Amino acid sequence: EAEQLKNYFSNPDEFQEEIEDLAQYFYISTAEIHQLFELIEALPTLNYKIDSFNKVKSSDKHISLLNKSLHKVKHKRLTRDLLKQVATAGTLVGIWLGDAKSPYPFIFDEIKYVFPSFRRNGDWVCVVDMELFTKYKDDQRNELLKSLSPYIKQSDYENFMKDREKYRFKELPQERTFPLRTGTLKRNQGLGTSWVTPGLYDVNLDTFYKRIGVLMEDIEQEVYQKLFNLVLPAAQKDNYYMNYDKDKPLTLKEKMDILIKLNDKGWSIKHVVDNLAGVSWESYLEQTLYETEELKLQEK
Amino acid sequence: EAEQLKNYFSNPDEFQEEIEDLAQYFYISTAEIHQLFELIEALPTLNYKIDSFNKVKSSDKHISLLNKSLHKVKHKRLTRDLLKQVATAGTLVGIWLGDAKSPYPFIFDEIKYVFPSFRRNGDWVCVVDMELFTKYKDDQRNELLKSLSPYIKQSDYENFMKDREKYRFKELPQERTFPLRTGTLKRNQGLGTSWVTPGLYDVNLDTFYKRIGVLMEDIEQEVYQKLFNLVLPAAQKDNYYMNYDKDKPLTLKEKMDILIKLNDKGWSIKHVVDNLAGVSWESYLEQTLYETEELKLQEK
Amino acid sequence: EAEQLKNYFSNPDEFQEEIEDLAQYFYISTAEIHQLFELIEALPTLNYKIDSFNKVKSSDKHISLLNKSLHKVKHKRLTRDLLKQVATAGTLVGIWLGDAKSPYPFIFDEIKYVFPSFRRNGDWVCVVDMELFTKYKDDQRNELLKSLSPYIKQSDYENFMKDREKYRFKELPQERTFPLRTGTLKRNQGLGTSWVTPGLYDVNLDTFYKRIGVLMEDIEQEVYQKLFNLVLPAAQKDNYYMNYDKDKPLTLKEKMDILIKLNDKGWSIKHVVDNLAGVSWESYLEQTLYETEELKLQEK
Amino acid sequence: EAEQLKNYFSNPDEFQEEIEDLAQYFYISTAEIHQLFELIEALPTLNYKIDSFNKVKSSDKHISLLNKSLHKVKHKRLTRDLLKQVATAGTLVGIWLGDAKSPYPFIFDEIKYVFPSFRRNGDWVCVVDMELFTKYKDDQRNELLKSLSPYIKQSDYENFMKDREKYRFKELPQERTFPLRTGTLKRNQGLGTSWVTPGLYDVNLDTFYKRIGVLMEDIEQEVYQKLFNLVLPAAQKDNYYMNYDKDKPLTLKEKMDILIKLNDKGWSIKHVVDNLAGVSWESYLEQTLYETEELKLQEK
Repeated sequence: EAEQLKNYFSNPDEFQEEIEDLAQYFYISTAEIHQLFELIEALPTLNYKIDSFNKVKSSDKHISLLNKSLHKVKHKRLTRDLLKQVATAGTLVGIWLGDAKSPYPFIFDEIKYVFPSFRRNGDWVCVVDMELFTKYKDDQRNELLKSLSPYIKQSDYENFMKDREKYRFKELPQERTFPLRTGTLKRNQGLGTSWVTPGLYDVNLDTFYKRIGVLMEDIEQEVYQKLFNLVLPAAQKDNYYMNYDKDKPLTLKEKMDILIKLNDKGWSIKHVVDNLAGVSWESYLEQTLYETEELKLQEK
Repeated sequence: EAEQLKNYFSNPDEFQEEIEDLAQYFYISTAEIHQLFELIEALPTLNYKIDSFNKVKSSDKHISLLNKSLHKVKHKRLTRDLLKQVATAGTLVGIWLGDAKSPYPFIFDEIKYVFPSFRRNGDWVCVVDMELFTKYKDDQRNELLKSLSPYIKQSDYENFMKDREKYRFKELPQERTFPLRTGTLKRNQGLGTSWVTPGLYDVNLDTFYKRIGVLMEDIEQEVYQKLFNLVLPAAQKDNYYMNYDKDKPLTLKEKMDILIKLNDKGWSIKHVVDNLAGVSWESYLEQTLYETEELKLQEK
Repeated sequence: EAEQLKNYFSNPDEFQEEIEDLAQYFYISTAEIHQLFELIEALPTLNYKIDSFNKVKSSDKHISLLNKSLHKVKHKRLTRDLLKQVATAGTLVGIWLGDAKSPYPFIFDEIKYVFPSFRRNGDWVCVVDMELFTKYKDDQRNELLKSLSPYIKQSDYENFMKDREKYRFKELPQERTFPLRTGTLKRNQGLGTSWVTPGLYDVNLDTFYKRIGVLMEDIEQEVYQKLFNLVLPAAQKDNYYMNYDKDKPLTLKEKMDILIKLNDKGWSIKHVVDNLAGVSWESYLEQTLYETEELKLQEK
Repeated sequence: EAEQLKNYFSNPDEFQEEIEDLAQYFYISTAEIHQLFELIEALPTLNYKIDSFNKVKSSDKHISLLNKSLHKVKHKRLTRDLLKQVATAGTLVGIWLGDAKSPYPFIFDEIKYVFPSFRRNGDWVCVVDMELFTKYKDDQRNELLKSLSPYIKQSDYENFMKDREKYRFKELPQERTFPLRTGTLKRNQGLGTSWVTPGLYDVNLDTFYKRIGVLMEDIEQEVYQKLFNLVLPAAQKDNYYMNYDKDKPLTLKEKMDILIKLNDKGWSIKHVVDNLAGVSWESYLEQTLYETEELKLQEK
């Protein structure tokens, strides 16, 4: 029994299959790990902000475009899934597939065949192994290869079959792919580790907030930065950047005080009436105009 | 005994029937799970806000229309049912059936025959298996098929009977169907899991708030966004979006303070006297007018 | 012994008679369930509001009419009875019998013969079985059938007797009937369950408030919405809606502070003097006028 | 021993005699039930207010008339007796006997012969059984029948004796009789239950306040509403309504602050001096006038 765990810990970058199996098994057959993973996926409030390294003339247009493109992708769910999966396996390789104007994400599931391998220019490089395709159905294989058409093609698989030991690995574009990792001490370590390994043999809140803050920063600077680059013109590359909040936010009372303080002489009133439970904005304005325009209460 | 639970946990995506049976059984035969599900259905306040990514000239009309369309569907009950059900099974497939102007929802019961299967363009695709219809009564089968007339038709069932291994699956529209899921680690995992599995072998409040907040976000961006798209014209597609509140709201005292502060010199008084127990608005205004107009108390 | 409870929990939608019998028995023979049900009936304060999706020209008339029609039905007692009964059985079917102008409610007792059965247009449909009438006395049966004259008639019972297996079920109008249910996980589940089932084998306050809040919302949007539709003209259908308060209200001190703050320069004084123990309003005004008009104390 | 209690709980609507006997016995032979009943009769502060659904021209006259008619009946004692008796038996049937101008109440003591039986128009109907009169003395029987002259008459008893199985039940006018009940889960249940049944086998404060609040509301809308209708003209039927307070009132300090705040420039001074211990109002005014008029202290 013990020897199995010892061997698994001997090579955390090779015995990944068993680690994932036990992780998924104890996710449902135990509560501690279940609470761990739902805490990972839940604790973040995912309030975000996009800022710039320069103030261009037409900035507001870029801000609106970035907000819209962040909604279209529906980021919050993607961030939560990425956090849960990286915590599960310790490493992950995604990519933006759709066209530049309206990109859509794609998350590889098998790490044994797609992973980061080395670095160049200080940035990771991820190589897809073509052996992955030996198991997918012919129709499914053709569909997938059509999915990555401009980057990978059926010709690549045919060449691989021609010489399995020559074209066994293919590089992915830097501007799209993103590898995420966690649990690596060395900056030159490829495969991370899963958070289940420590407590596996057994079968604070601000500490976890700070632990997930680094993952949020990594997702900001690896995933959504490339999206901003894709959506915006070439001139505005790396000019804008997105940040998530890692600390506990200020509650409703202080927010309401700040908003009501702001309103005085000009600033928006809608968001003032907005945070009040009930008291819908349109009902508020309609009844107010009825009372001030029709009845003329203030004259009586 | 133990082997049965071990096997159930081995394949959470195949042994769903027994999991649902045990979930429903312990809902009534025990209090812990009953409290769990009542807490899921009860804790949310379901105070909501629809906002826009742009300020159109006729915005107020859209806001009023969306509020009305949210009431007609009577959303709160639907949201509570969806939460309880997805927690029960871990996955759910609904669809907007009625016409675009006045849609009405429909929730499938058998996950084994209707489920999400894969993704395209980054979005889930749900395929209805026609074997489902092999058990319904002929009259009931015809009625149900007439229910989904434009999307599914009796001709599809006839073709399925002609070749059971060719037309065994049918796709549903993206603008209408919505799959919801919970308990999936990998972004490419279809079937979630039920919250009963962890504590099954056995037979904080802010943590649950945050756990259910993600469910509210998912239901916002999956269910009601499509409704907004249906109700509003094409030009305003995905322009508006609705958000539910996940944190504990500010109590009545602060609400009253903000409202009375707002009233000064112009803003509505109806919502001021409204929150006072008793003291109905009409009685208040009527007696005030009686005292100031007829008796002229302030002149004496 | 245990087998009986196991069988009862096996089919909560079939063994309802025994469940209700045990519920009523332990209501009086034990204090826990008695406290439970008295808490359901007592905790709500039943302060209510009526608001509109539009501000019509003659709104005040509609507000007054709705308040009067809410009093005539004497809603509070009806709401408490409905809550207690639905908690007792888990389901309930009522209807508005009297004419539209001054309707009066009617609550069926036998769920086994009157229940919701299926859905159409997203709304439940309740079917009355005619076998119910096989037990009532001929005079009583005729009286009851006269009660539901426009919707059900003696001709229906005669047809049922002609062919017991053809006219066995009858539909009720949507604008009048209302089914209420509780304890159902699946949105397509007809019969709820009683709150006694969990603790039956054995023989927080804000949690109960929130649990009863959902029932209050259900009664608001299912029971009294139809009443509002009946009383108001066709043009104002679904325009007005009623809401009960679910949280703990602000105490008397803050209420009096708000009222006195309001009174300044014009607003009603009657409710200010009203909430003071003793100090009847008419005595207050009469003595004030006596002192300021005859004695002229302020001149001495 | 146990079988007797089990049988009593089997038919709470039939074994009422023994329940009342044990209730009255343990009222004096035990302290718990004694505290229960004195708490019921004592806790309410019976501060009341009459409000209107409309503001008629001569409202003040109606307010004064209603206050006077509430004092003449000496409501507080009647309310306390009604609460104690309904708690004792679970049901009660009263009626207004005297003429409309100055009505006086009458509370039947036997429930086995006078009770509510069914409903019509949504309102309970109470039927007096004439068997009740078989025990009263001939002189006493004639006196009682003269008491209810316009409603019941000796002719009714003679007809009953003529055919005991035909005229065995007589209806009472709706505008006068009032049935009160408690302990009924079903809206179609006639006989309530006594509060002694739960703890009988054995031999918070805000919870009891809320429990008695519903009884106070029932007494308001069943007993005194009919009185208001009787006293006021036909045009003002159901226009006015009376409400008792169920929460703990604001203490003397806040009341005094509110009154002294009100007094400024015109409002009554008598109630200001009134709540001060000692310092009788007439002594206060007399000594004040002596000091300001005779001695002229303020000039010295």
